[PDB]
Amino acid sequence: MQLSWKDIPTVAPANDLLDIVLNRTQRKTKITRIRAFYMRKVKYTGEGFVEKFEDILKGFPNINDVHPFHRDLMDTLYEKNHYKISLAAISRAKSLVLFQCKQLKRAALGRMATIVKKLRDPLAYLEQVRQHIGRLPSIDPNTRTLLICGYPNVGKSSFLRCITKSDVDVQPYAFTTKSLYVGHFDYKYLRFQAIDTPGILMNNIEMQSIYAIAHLRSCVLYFMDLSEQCGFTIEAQVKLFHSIKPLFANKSVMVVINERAQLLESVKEVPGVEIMTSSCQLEENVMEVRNKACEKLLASRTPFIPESVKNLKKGVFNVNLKDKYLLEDDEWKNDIMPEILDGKNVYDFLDPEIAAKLQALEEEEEKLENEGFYN
Amino acid sequence: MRIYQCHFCSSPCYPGHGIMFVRNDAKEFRFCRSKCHKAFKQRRNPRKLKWTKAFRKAAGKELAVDSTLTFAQRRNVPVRYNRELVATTLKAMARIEEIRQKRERAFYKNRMRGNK
Amino acid sequence: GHLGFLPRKRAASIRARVKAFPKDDRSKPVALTSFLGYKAGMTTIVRDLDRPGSKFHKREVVEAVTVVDTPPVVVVGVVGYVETPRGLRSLTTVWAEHLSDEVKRRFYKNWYKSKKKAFTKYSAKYAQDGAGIERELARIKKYASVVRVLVHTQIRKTPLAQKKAHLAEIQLNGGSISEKVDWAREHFEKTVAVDSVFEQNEMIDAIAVTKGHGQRGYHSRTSINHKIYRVGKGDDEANGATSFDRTKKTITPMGGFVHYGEIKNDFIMVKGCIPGNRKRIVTLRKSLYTNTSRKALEEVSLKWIDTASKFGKGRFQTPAEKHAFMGTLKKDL
Amino acid sequence: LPVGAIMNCADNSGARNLYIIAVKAASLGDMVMATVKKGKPELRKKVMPAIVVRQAKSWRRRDGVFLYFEDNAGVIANPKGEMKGSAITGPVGKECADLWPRVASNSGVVV
Amino acid sequence: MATRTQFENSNEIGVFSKLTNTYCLVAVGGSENFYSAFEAELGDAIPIVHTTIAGTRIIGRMTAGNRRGLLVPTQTTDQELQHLRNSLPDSVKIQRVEERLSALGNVICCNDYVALVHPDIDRETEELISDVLGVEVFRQTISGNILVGSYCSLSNQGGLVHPQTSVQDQEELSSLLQVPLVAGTVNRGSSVVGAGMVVNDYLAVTGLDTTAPELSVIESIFRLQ
RNA sequence: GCAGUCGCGACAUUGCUAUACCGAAGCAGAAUUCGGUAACCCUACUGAUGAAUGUUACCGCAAUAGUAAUUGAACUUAGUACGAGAGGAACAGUUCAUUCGGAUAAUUGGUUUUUGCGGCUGUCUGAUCA
Ligand SMILES: [Zn+2]
Repeated sequence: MQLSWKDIPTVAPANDLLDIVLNRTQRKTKITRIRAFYMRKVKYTGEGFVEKFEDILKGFPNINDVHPFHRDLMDTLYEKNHYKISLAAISRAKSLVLFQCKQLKRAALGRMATIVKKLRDPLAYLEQVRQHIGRLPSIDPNTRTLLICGYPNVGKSSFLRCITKSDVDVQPYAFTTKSLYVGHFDYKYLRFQAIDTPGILMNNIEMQSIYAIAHLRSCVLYFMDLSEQCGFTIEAQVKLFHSIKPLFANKSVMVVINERAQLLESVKEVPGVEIMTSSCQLEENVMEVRNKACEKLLASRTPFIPESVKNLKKGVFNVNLKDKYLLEDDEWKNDIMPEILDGKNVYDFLDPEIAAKLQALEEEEEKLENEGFYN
Repeated sequence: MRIYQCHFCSSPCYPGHGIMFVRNDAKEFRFCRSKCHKAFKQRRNPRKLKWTKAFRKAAGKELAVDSTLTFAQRRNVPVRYNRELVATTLKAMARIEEIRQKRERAFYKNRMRGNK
Repeated sequence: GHLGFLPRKRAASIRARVKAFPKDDRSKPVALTSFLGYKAGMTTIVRDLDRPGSKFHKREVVEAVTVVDTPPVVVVGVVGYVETPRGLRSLTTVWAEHLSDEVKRRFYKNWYKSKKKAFTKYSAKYAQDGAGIERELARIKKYASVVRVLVHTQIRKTPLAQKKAHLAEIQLNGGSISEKVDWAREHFEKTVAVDSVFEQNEMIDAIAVTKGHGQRGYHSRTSINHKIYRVGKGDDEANGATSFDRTKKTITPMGGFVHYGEIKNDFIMVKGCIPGNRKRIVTLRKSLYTNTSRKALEEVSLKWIDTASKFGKGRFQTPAEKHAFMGTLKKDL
Repeated sequence: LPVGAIMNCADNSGARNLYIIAVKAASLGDMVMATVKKGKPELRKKVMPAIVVRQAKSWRRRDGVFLYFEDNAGVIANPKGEMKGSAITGPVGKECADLWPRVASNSGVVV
Repeated sequence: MATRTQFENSNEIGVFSKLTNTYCLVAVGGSENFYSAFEAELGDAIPIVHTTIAGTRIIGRMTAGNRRGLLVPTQTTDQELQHLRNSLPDSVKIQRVEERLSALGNVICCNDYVALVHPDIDRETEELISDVLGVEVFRQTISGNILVGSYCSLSNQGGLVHPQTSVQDQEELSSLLQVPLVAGTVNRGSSVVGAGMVVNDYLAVTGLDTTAPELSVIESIFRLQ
């Protein structure tokens, strides 16, 4: 399924849904006649609830079936057990459904209303989760994914904003983003998607990025700083990198860096990592790193032309082709051609230099009389 | 606009009259009237039918080939729209038509051997 | 059917009458609001389609048109209508005094026995120094500013057996009703031709009485948004000619129209099939509202007009074609 | 063609006859949904869209001519006009040719 | 060099237009962008005749001619022939052809020196094409394809053919034509390259839906740069 | 429904048992949802005659009664705003298609008592046209 959901049915509060159903059933209207009318009224009520519950179930994706990464992300954003309990409650609500006839109809209507009201908490949770799940990032694991990771935003968000047009916050405060930010682009006629990490130092924000990196095939770029930026110490950054190495080294790792030289170069112990020194504001090394990252994923009777062409540099109203079609002179450009004469097409008896043909008449006219046809 | 010669009769037919038949062979089976169309469908071959120019010319009832008819060629190329050509065609077409009309009676008289 | 066209009672008269007139402006010059004619059959036309943005733009199209004989229409009087809290009232009517035998026959139901004394004493008021007509005209000038002119057709010119003329009221769109009445004074007893009012490609509406089918049919009906294709006149040589075919032939087909005479006089060719059968009198109003649609604003260039015989199935277009194709015949030799 | 009728086909695909199940009456260039019985499993027993290329009934083209074709034939294609057949036998009407460029492109003879 | 255009939100450039080294032909339409693109790409270089053939919008599939001559189909009316003669200069010959299979645009694919013709073509028509256009007669069916005029597009610098063309057939045809040939899709997988695009010695026109790999392949084969 | 929490005990409370036009919803676009304007019988039916307006006729007005047009498709504006991408508006003017209504037979056509033509047949004339 496409990783962008907007058809998920909206979840209204329990009271609002009950009122809507009651109004709809009220609008869509002897002993046997009374009983039949009351039974029809009772029947028409639960159909709406069943249809709405089925639509909600269909719209809401299954957490444990779509993908392991999607399951992990859904669990991190919202309690997975709570979501499953809400789905189970929705299923249970869907599956549960003169004077005596009126009392029975009231009993059925009130039972449905009470079920809906008790469903308010699961409905409230469903609405809240729907209001955030729909516009979730359109991550495609099967595509060519490049991940940007590291400590909080040092300015590396600018690199992603430049490689892909997807605008991303680049404010340098403690934690820029709180979710995955993805941006598509093209390289060598091949589609690529760059995903940014809000920051790795647990917290759900960092856990989401860690799970995405672990469960999604990608080529990863870890960011560090040699200058005063990023706040955190180079030693702390190196320790975090080493601690994360066991489950992250195999992800096509590159290093971008915005006794100091020895400490920074000591990170070269990892075999497959290539380190590049650049900055968030320069252009030369930024473009070099962009090209290197783009290449890393893949690494892991002669013709006749008129001379005038080379010199060239660049329905409410009808348009006339006069002055567009060519003739010997502009004065007689009008199409006064009759094209029909005495029931015979002009072209059927129109030829050039027909004056010579006209000469034959001088003898053909005499042939009318002197040939013996009539006289 | 174009006036088409009837396949069954060779007479002129104007747009908006009759019905044309388009066979799988993609040929213009145009006819002046439903009578001619149905005759063609029934295969009342015009060359064997008395009342068609196709039979008349072949059998000599009317002039078969003449200068007045040879000039009616289906030209493969157009002309550059010269007024002198239009004037000459206007001058010549009426005289050619009159000559052909007279030669029709001439051929009738020639065929009339025995009573002429 | 639609309730608007009910009840299904027979039309009051064969000569349908216009029930509404175009809005008038007090600044534009004098101009007639409507004309009349007789439907002299129908024909087929082929013309180019220069309409832009059309699926068949710049291509050729074929359609059916109705021909209406519209001989010169001669004025006989003018009437003033005063507005009141009870509608319009005919305040005064003044006639040209030159009433023809046709209008006399129209007024007399059994003319063949009538003494033909109509309009004899009234002629005295005009056949002298008068000034009564001048007084009436001044009365009209001071009074109501809406004026209608009575006219009748030259039925004798039209090839019809009725022989009786018909009276019709036409409004004038000229401002300063003093000018309207002054123009009527100079045009009294005069005949107006077709080309005076209408123009080519103009959008109009028509009113007539439909053919009866046995009650079935025989009701007054109006068809709106009809485009005028041609306005031919008897003095105009080759009324049936066009720019392309330019054949020197009249719109009258081989053998003339079926159930109608061979029209050789003024006529109008318009889009569509105006209601009414052959020999039926129809009226043409000039677009009570000035529609600015591209359909109305577009012009038409006639390519060719069908002239083959209508009775039966046309074999040729003009008499010259049949004998030319035949060559010779026992009927000739 | 009347609704629900059985007609022939003119495409060079693995289908020879069509049986209308829905219409989107019928005429030249009209699109219908139909199944195939005379043919091969590639198209037989499955519903597919078809476009009529011949009418067999007289009609007045806007160009000013009354014409009619010989036999009623169609061509199988998707709703967007992606005709499977690389070629079409027999003539194809101008109305359908202008409406479906692919049909005109793959048509051996037009009008 | 390669320009992307559309007609009525369609990529059937080869159906709605035709191009040659000395002139271009386009169909009737209300969209001014279609004419503007051709004017910008060619402008004063060559005339752009805005006209129909036989009153159809498939002028692209109806026309069949080169810079040397134009062999219009049978359906071309006398008025259309006269208009084409007026629009085109006397340097380009124009002639009508009487054919039972007169869909010339699809039947015949030709360039300034060679004319690929569907074997269904008649000997008289092939000889007329060779004489008027001064091109060789190439009775060929590219990898079994029937409509060469629709499934191929030949320029003097290179040729484009449908993707299913066999390597051996491509090599043989390229050797015969003395110019390179490449098999590739157009308009995002459209196999009818002739109907989907047109090309000449210096200009290539494709649909707005052409993918980047298809555009790159087209540019590489035609070597416009 | 029963029970309970709050001298009779008001709302809360817990246990089981079609389209079009508006404001909004986290309305990026499209699409979607919510609340409103709400879509052999009486009277008969209809066509039509009709004692009397000083006579007939023409031109007319209108009190009153009926009323209608509806749905869909393409261009422009658009592959533009919008949008990580997939996808994708609308207004302004044009060009078309279906249902319904009012009219026509210029062409075509289902259909003939041109009660028209020529051949044939039934039958039958001085035998043979018929
Ligand atoms: Zn005939």
